[PDB]
Amino acid sequence: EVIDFSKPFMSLGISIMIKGVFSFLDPLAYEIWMCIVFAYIGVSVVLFLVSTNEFGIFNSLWFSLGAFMQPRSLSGRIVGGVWWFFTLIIISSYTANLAAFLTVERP
Amino acid sequence: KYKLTIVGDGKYGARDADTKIWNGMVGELVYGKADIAIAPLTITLVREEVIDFSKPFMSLGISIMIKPGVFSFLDPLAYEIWMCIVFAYIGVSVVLFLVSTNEFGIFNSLWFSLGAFMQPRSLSGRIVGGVWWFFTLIIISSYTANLAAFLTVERPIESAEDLSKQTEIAYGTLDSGSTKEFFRRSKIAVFDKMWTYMRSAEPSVFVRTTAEGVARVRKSKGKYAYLLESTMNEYIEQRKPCDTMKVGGNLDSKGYGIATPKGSSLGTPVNLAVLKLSEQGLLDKLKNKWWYDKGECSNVAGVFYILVGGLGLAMLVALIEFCYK
Amino acid sequence: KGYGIATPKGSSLGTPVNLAVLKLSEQGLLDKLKNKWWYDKGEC
Ligand SMILES: O=c1[nH]c2cc(C(F)(F)F)c(N3CCOCC3)cc2n(CP(=O)(O)O)c1=O
Repeated sequence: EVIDFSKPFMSLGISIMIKGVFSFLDPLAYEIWMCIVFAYIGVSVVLFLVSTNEFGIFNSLWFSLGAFMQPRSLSGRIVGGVWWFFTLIIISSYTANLAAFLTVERP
Repeated sequence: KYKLTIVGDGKYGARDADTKIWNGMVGELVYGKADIAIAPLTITLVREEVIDFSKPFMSLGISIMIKPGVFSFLDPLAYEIWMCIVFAYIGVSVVLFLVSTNEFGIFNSLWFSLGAFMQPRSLSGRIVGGVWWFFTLIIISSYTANLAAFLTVERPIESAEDLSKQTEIAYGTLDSGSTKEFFRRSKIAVFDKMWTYMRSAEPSVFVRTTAEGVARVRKSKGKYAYLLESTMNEYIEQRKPCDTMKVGGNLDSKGYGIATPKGSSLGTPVNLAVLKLSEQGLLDKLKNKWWYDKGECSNVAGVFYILVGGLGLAMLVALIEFCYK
Repeated sequence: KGYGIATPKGSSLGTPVNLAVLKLSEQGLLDKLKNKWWYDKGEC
């Protein structure tokens, strides 16, 4: 109103300026941590059916200890083997993926 | 009061070199056909000489537009390798089976198969368990290492400099317009190389119309990028099937404005009006109204199924055992 | 928003400077200058 302005020689505006345990939850997806836990209790319950109310509690706590990871009852035997092969793949995937992350490393 | 009228030839404002005649809206202004031009008219030097442009009511520029399988688990470790690791698997459970009447061999074969399903000092079968362990150790290490390279390499077109640094993804502009003429005349480092590429790129990276360009981006599976005005781009992103997006900031700074005949009475008034509208956020509001508001826009699993399958197989072997007993 | 060259109301340099700014931008001279002081002369 008081002076004259030539056409803009530089267009701008208001911007945002910025500067995490969440780098551990990323490698293995939240969805995957969930399913690995569902299948976790999904095996400790299957084993629980292999072996009165308290007798089921002591056993459910024993199969949960057989769950918390580390005779020849073929039934539950292949369960422990397959579950082992399952966790083997997962921990291998986590390790491999985390390495990619530590190589490239690109809110 | 005003009467909205569409320009005859349907052009913006150019100047034929020969006849030296203005066409489109800019033309209808110079020849007294209209009193004012309210449209996406770019504020250019060639036009500012013949007509008057109010302050920009919308700043823009040139932008960039871009667009499971359980078999990713069978790849790391080759099908041939999964086979041999299984042949050697039973190849060890049979060797151990020879270490330890018909049923006694079945119960043992199931025990050595449990010693197989992986985790006294009989030296014979002892070194077998050790060598087999060293064998599986190498394999699982190989699988892990190999799976990492596929994820490391697995780890987008962000800026314009990214289009010049690579060649895998082709890109072009409109065969005719300020967009194309921009790169041609641009003396800037990055934009220079880009033009050099597009100038001799085969097949033609230039399209006839804007619709053709968008179609090329939607049908190239992300192999072709299209350069166009940010304004039109942002709008396209808000149109079905919502398969296009603008990436990075603009390449240059432009702006539309209200055009009024040189030395007009509406000159100053309209100019201030535009400034007033922008400060009241009315301009930003209008854009939001028509652009966004009115807008219309695995691997681990495969190992889970093989697990449940194993559980089911066991639940089957369990039932039969109780039956025989 | 946007910055601009300010000249006293009804000045002689008015129109000339206005066109000059438009000319500089079209020649990419403005973009060049910014790159010179922001990124080129930058430390990062
Ligand atoms: O004053 C001008 N204003 C313009 C405004 C627009 C739009 F963004 F659509 F509003 C466009 N398009 C951009 C996308 O492709 C289709 C049409 C072209 C314009 N042109 C032609 P240029 O010579 O190529 O710049 C002018 O001259």
